[PDB]
Amino acid sequence: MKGFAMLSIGKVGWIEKEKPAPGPFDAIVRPLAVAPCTSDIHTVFEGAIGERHNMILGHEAVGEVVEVGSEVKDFKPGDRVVVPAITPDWRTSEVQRGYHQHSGGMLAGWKFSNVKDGVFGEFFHVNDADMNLAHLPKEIPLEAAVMIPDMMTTGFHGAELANIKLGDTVCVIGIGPVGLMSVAGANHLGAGRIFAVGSRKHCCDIALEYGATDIINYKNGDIVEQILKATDGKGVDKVVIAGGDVHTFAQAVKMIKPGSDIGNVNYLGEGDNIDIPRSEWGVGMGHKHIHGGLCPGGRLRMERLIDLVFYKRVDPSKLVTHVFRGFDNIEKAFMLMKDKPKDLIKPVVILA
Amino acid sequence: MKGFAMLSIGKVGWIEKEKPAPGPFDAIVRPLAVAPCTSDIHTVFEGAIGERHNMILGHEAVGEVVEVGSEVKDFKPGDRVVVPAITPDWRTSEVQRGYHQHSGGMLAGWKFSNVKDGVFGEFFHVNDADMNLAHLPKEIPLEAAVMIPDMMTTGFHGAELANIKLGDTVCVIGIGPVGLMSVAGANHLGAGRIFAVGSRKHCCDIALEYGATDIINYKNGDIVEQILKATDGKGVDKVVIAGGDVHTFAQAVKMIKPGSDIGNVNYLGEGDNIDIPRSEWGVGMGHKHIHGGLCPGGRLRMERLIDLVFYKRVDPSKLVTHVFRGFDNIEKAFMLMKDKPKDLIKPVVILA
Amino acid sequence: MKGFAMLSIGKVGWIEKEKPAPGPFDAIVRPLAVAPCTSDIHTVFEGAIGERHNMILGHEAVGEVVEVGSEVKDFKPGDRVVVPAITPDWRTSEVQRGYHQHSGGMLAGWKFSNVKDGVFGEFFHVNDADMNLAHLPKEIPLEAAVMIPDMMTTGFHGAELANIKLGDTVCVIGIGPVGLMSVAGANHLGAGRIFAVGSRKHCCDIALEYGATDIINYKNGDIVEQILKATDGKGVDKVVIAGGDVHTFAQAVKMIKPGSDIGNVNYLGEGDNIDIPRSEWGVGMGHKHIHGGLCPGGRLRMERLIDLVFYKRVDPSKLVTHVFRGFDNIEKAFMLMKDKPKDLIKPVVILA
Amino acid sequence: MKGFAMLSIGKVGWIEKEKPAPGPFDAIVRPLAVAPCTSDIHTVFEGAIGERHNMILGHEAVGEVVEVGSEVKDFKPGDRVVVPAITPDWRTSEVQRGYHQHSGGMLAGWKFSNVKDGVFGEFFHVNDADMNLAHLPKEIPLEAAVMIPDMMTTGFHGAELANIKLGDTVCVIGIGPVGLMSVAGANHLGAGRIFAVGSRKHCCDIALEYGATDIINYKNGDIVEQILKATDGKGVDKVVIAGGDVHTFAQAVKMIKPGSDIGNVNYLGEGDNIDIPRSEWGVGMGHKHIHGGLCPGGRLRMERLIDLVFYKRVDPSKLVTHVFRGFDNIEKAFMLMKDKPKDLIKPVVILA
Ligand SMILES: C[As](C)(=O)[O-]
Ligand SMILES: C[As](C)(=O)[O-]
Ligand SMILES: C[As](C)(=O)[O-]
Ligand SMILES: C[As](C)(=O)[O-]
Ligand code: NA
Ligand code: NA
Ligand SMILES: [Zn+2]
Ligand SMILES: [Zn+2]
Ligand SMILES: [Zn+2]
Ligand SMILES: [Zn+2]
Repeated sequence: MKGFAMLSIGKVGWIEKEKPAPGPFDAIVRPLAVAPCTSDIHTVFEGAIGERHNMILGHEAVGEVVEVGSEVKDFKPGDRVVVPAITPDWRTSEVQRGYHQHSGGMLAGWKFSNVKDGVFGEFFHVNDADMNLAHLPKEIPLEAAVMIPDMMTTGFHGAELANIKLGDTVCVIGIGPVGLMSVAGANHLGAGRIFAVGSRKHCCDIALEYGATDIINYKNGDIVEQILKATDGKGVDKVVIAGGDVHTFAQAVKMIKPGSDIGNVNYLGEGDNIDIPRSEWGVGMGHKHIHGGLCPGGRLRMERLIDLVFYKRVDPSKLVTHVFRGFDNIEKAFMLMKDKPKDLIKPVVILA
Repeated sequence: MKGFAMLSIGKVGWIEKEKPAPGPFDAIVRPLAVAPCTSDIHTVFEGAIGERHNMILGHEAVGEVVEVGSEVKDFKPGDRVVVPAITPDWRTSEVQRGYHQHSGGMLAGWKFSNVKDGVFGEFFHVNDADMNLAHLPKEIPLEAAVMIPDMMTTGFHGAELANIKLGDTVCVIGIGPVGLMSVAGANHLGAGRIFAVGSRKHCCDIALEYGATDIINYKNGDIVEQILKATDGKGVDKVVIAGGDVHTFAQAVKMIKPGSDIGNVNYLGEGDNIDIPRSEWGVGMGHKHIHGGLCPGGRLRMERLIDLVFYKRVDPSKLVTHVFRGFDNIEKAFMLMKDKPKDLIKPVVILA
Repeated sequence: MKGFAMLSIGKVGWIEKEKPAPGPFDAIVRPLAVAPCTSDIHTVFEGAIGERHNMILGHEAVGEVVEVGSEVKDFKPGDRVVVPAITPDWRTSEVQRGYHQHSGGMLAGWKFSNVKDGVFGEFFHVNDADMNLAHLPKEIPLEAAVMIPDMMTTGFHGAELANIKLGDTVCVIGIGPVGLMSVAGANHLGAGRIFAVGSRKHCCDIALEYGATDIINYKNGDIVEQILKATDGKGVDKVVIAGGDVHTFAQAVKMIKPGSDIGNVNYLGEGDNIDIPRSEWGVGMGHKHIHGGLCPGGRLRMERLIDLVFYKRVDPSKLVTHVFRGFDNIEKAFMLMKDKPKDLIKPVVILA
Repeated sequence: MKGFAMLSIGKVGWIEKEKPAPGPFDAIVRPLAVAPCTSDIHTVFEGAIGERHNMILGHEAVGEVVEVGSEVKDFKPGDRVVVPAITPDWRTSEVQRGYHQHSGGMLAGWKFSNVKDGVFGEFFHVNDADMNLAHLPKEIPLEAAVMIPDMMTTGFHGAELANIKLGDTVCVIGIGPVGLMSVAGANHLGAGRIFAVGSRKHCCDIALEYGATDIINYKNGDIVEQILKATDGKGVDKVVIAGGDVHTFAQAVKMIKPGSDIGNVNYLGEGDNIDIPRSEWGVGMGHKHIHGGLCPGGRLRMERLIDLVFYKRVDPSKLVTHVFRGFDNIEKAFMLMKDKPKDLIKPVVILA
């Protein structure tokens, strides 16, 4: 079968691979709709998580089950499924400790396009179908559904990690697709005022649509100073980091009140260190809690997010700015994430 | 000054009292708008919290500050304010332990119409103005603003106590004004499917507007059996109790999954005991956690909720079904909570 | 093979059963040391969890692995293991939402002597060996080790559920072996003053050894009134219920401060309802949170508690008051839990 | 009156100051025993929190109340009291948000020797006596009692911030007096194995007495690799940072499991930034939560810790390695903290 792969750091292309076969608890799935992710640009071009060889890329798919192992009970060939980007091994110590994302090691719940061939292939393999797939309701269109595996779970996790309480004033730094979902997530965890820091007009407009109340752009001066002025010197209660770089944490610390939470979901692609400023972190003692976490996955997380879409709590379709057709256009869509035009949030390729 | 009071158990009427004077940290406030509460019906007619003598009723007001003590810094005469129903003494052990609602004893943060003359007077006294009052933005109409002191804080607290997580299926039992705010709260804390248990047409319609997906009317059969049928025997994830009686807890336990939370905010007016069914509670071991809590108050809670209204997260004006003009209509408005007509949710009295 | 079984409600005896065989992920284990539990008295004689027919009793064992399935990686024949009383199916929805105790339904993580033949047999079956067995260090004697599967995990869970904070004043109601572990648990979760409610001299003496500061014997007065007197009317911060009956919760509510937690681990064997007193529960609003939960199990919980014993944090050997040898004494040891002589805390039977 | 002061950065000496007078809610206290702190060395010699002019030093005292304001109810002249190092203004927004340590701004609950004349004077001022003093039981000697205001509360807070769960393997980095109390705190919060990182023999011996199981001395090699070797490559569950410098955080991240907590209580005296290593932090996504917080204070915290000492949970007397008498020895004791001889943990000066 054909797949679109990281050949090595800095190099992508189409390769031929054996079609995978399922173990007793697994499923083979063919993609119906897929999307590319900024994360794959960090992995391939920055070597952010080390060298790889002929690794099929992609970790955002809606699919059709085509084969199941003998012990799969809840899925059968023909079933349309939402495939989470995180598909843990559920029988590990990390799961017993409450961190399925790190099942088998740090980040190891994230298999596709990290430590396993991803979804940009004629077929792909899902470990533990019954634990790691969700049925797709017919009422949710493919374009919307493909935002669930990663964009929605990750953006919402940013809000979760930021420990948002009812009425909190929140700043989301970074309003690409993840950060837009963090704006939506903050709104769905009861935030009051929501600042969104971004620069591209279309992303700022969609941030308002998802519940941002204040757009903060760099043309009006230092963004920390703008947020301090806007809050009468008080700062914000909670910060979500959904973009930027290793230096964004310093900005979050400077804009946030003592006794607070910074929730990072950005994959940091370069730089040896994240710098936390000593004085503004209260010389070690300001209770400015710092969190940074990989998104939840598995069946239940998907079912929860599916319900949010089904019951019209969140409409992730606004993230999808470009749609193409056909296997060949996986390459086109991927290259769009690399050189992002000013109108891009997320591309989707429909295969069926 | 005139006030509308609990004369003793079973008896209300107009009385004359001395106008209060502030201590150094206090404010005297004149009401601009007030509302009556079901809780005062429990207190007066069921004697649910003991005997009282000539206690001015009411604990829901927006007002104008008319006098402040010498040590008040943040409020001045002329300021329009939202007055929380709960106005704690902030310098107590219970505050140091994190429970301002019980500062000075169980329920003792709730002063107005519990242990102190309430807001149905020409003036009323607010202890610790700087800690208890919040500024009212001019943009919020009086009718909406007077839903903030009690209805919003209490309904939202039901959702908070219910430990709602993203995508949870929630049942709110009781959709009077508090329950309607619990539906809104559940929506704002990331609930997916939301069942609302009620039978009055107008209340049920407003529940849908606040985010209820399913209305459960007891006239169509045992509400527990309806919810189990609707959830294919699985039950709901979390329950808010915002109405009913001491027997409602058993219903909550029977409809909820093991490993779950029941958040009560209903003031229970009668009955020796709340009965929790042994077998359905997992013979002591089902992790069906039971919570019951007085609403938060103080300045910060009010400011948080004012932000939710200001930034258009929640519109509590839908609760207001009757608007009366003039101080004398307090009596008429109160007597409507006693004999609840089917089109009533909450009355408001706007003062001259 | 021979096993000691519940024949039906009210009847026990030795029976012959099929020696179990393991699936690919399971182990067959022979007991090296076992103990009987009060819970099996509730199940057999009170019918507390329904009828059973020929169900081998017991759920507290250290064993020797004798056979493993083809997919078991971490355990081999000959390995000495601590077997948790709770051995969940790890691939369920309840596990994905953080409640392994209820995997597959309420209480369903507790298999042995609930929904599966227990450990009082020549052999028994452990589902998912790699997730549900822990290696026994040679330095821990068998008599101590057999307190880990249930007594330590349950008693400690009571303390966990009680949400103990450093310096809290705690009351543990009931000082059988579980309650003695709750006293120890409270001590290792930072309690200051610890009241222990009991009246049997040897249990009271052991309670002092595990950290109780005050013994509360009902013969000296109403236990709630004693605790109120001792705390100058303030009550206790947190309560663990580890014994008593359905009426013990009312005592906990009456002795505890508003804004608090009651952690129940007692298996309630009789009575329709647990009565919560309406007035002393703050008429629905006192923030007296009520918890009741089945003990954790699985491998990781066992390893954690093994560490507590190995590193000399807790010595559970003090619970063991009778040591017998051989299968012939399982029945004797079991009947001691039915008819509790005054010197008894927990018997252990060591097998050849 | 005389006091021992920071004259300016790098300079200390005795100065004359006006004897303070109390407001209505305050007390004037004369010290009976005091201790110096490493924090004052950072403040004076490193200029860690900026310039000061004639600020009396010291924030650890047991005292005799000599004067109270007219509104003080619970304290009177003659009363012996434990004075917390943190004495918040309790009537602030930060208190309503649950962070009394930051009442009136970051670190502003810590007044003595930060933003207020400290305890190394003939008298000192305590704001809000009823909220910020605790009675000293006669059964606790002065030397032990003077460990409660800062060493116990801080060290225990490190363990609290580290989110320790029963049986967790913990590493405490730094075993000066605060770190020794973190060891004791970890022990009290249910830790299993406890590593203590330190090299001064007497501190290491005392660490074992407080519950450390393993001493890790940097002279034997990279402490991270020592910990990885000891944990079979698994890392520790939780880390407390109670010493070191800005670079210690990187060590904590490298030794800890994904899905974990680092609780810092070290006052960081120099260095612009705390560097968090990107790769070992899971490229932003490892769930290695970072906390850094000022100790709790006020009356309730002191009463909690007094109970821990009174009921013989923790004996802080082992921290006191040097006792002197008289004001003339405050300077000597202070200079011990700068030049740390090998036998020093904490000095105490008894004044009465
Ligand atoms: C699965 As990801 C690190 O791209 O959110
Ligand atoms: C202040 As109330 C008990 O009526 O929510
Ligand atoms: C496993 As049990 C309910 O006896 O603690
Ligand atoms: C009050 As301190 C910063 O020395 O622990
Ligand atoms: Na109060
Ligand atoms: Na302060
Ligand atoms: Zn991605
Ligand atoms: Zn009310
Ligand atoms: Zn048992
Ligand atoms: Zn200090």
